[PDB]
This record gives sequence, C-alpha cells and structure tokens, in this order.
Amino acid sequence: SNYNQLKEDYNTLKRELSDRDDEVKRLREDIAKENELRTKAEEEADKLNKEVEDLTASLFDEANNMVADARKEKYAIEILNKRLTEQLREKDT
Amino acid sequence: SNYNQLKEDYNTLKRELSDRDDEVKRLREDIAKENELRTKAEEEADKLNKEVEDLTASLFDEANNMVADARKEKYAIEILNKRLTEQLREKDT
Amino acid sequence: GSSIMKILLIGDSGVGKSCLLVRFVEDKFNPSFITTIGIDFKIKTVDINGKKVKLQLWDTAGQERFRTITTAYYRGAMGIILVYDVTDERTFTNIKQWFKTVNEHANDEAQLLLVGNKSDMETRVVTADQGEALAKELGIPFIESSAKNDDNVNEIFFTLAKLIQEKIDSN
Repeated sequence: SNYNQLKEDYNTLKRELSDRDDEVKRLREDIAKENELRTKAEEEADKLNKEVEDLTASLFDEANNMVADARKEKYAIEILNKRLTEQLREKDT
Repeated sequence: SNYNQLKEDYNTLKRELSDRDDEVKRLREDIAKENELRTKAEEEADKLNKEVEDLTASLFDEANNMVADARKEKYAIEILNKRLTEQLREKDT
Repeated sequence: GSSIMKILLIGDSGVGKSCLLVRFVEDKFNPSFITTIGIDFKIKTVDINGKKVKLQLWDTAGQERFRTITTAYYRGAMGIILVYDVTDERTFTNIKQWFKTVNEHANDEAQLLLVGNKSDMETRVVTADQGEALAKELGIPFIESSAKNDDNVNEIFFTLAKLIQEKIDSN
C-alpha cells in the first residue's frame, strides 16, 4: 500500500522527467535553430560593410591617384609657365 | 537493498526532476532572448541594405568633385600656358 | 536643389551603357571610376515642363564584388533603363532575363524602359519592331539612339523623366 503507492509515484514522476527531458531536447534545438538565423543576419550585415569599407578605401585611393596625376601635370605646366613669364622680361629688357 | 534503496532512488529522481524542470523554465526564457536578438539582427541587416546607396552616393559624389576640382585647376594653368605662349609669341616678333 | 529622381542602367557589357552616360552628361572634368571601381555615379539637373529635377544615375560593371551594393540600387531606383546593343544578338536575348532580375528587387513601381542602342554601325542584327515587341510584352515603353549623333540620347532620359513624374501625379 504505502509501499505500492511509492513504487508508483516513482513511476509517475519517472515519466514527468522523461517528458521534461524531451521538452529540453526540443527547446535546445529551437534555440540552436534561432541562433542560425541571428547568425546569418550578422554574417550578412558584415559582408556588406566589408564591401562598403573596401569600396570607400579603393574609391578614395583611386580618386587620389587621379587628383595626384592632375597635379603632377599641373606642376609641369607651372614650371614651363615660370620659364615663359620670365622670358617675358628678357623681351622687355 | 530494497525499500531503502527505493525511497533513496525516489528522492534522487525527485531532485533530477526539479533540475530538468528548472532547466526547461530557463531554456524557455533563453529563447525569448535569443529571439529578441535575431529580431534586431535581421532588422539591422535591413536598415543597412537600405541606406547603402544614399551612402555610396555621397562617397562617389565627393570623389567626383575631388578629381573634378583638381582637373579644372589644371585646365586653367593650361589656358595660362597657352596665353603666355601667345604673349611671348608676339614679343619675339 | 529641388526634386530628385533615381535612375540606373541595367544591361550587359559592350552595350555602351557607359558612353551613353558620358554623352548624356556634359562633363569632361568628372572622372570615371567604372573602369576601376566598377561603379560610377552621376548627377545631371534636367527639366521639361518647368520642373527643376535632378537625375542621379548609376552605371555598373555588374561584376561580382560590390554586387551586394549594386544590388541595393535596384531597391531604390525610381526608374531603370534596360539596355541592349543592336549589333550583337546575344545582347537582345538576355533582356527577358535582366527583366526578371529587375522584378525581383526593383520595387516594381519603377519606370522601366527598353532601349535599343548602338544603332550606329549598321550591323543592326535587330530591328526597331523586334524591340518594341518585348517592350510591349513587358508593358514598358521603348526607344533607340546612338551616342554618335547625340540623337535620342537626351530623349532616352527626358522620357523616363516624364513617365516617372506623371506616375507621381496620379498621386
């Protein structure tokens, strides 16, 4: 009686556990699952910004070589101009 | 051996349950959180993919002027060169 | 300093998607990054029917790299020009495709436009009627031109402009 009741409450909770065990195996998958999403929405945003930063540098790096080139030429012309402006005194002198 | 071991075992199971049951109540809330994240994470990767253009726009817009402004400032000196070459073009003769 | 309009050019290489812009916009100073970056952006204030509107146009080399971004350009386009060369046939074919590619991301409230280009050389392996077919199948207007006459080039854009502008007045 008291013995038999015990023998069975043991059985009754032996189940409630087996069912707790289950609800865990579950929740543990639903999470490892929802972390895969959150993991992609990060894997994503990163890719983008890696580009956005890669663009930014490359663009600006290029623009500068251009601006550089323009100035390199603008220099040579300025030199040649110095010479002339000066040959314009050797024609007034 | 018998009744002893049983009541001991029952007390042991009894605990293991209170363990699993808490573990469950916790995973339940560990989702609620790991979810409030995938939520935000996914929004952001959006807010980003939206804003990109308008941003890369301004990047290009600035890079343009940079090379443009440079290039104009050269042109002008080219003009000058030509005109000085026209001033000393006359003087000579 | 007024009303903006986002426009972009969709199409393959060789099509002369670039040259059309160089030509559409009158600037010798503005640089070209499309050779190096694979992208190039250009503003051009234009008008018709007293409207101070500024056009923003993207030209891309499509190339993989920043595709993650060039892709964000469809998402914003207020109008987009699907372009093809009429001296190359494989050029024509893909248009149904690019069109599919546009419906995917292009917030379809976008003003599309078929554009038969390079009608210069007359290896014209395609005819004006052919192009107006797909255009009618797609439910979008059509035109042609050749940046070797500066003809219809400006039309190409002034067209899109009105179509867009009006699709804004029904609202």
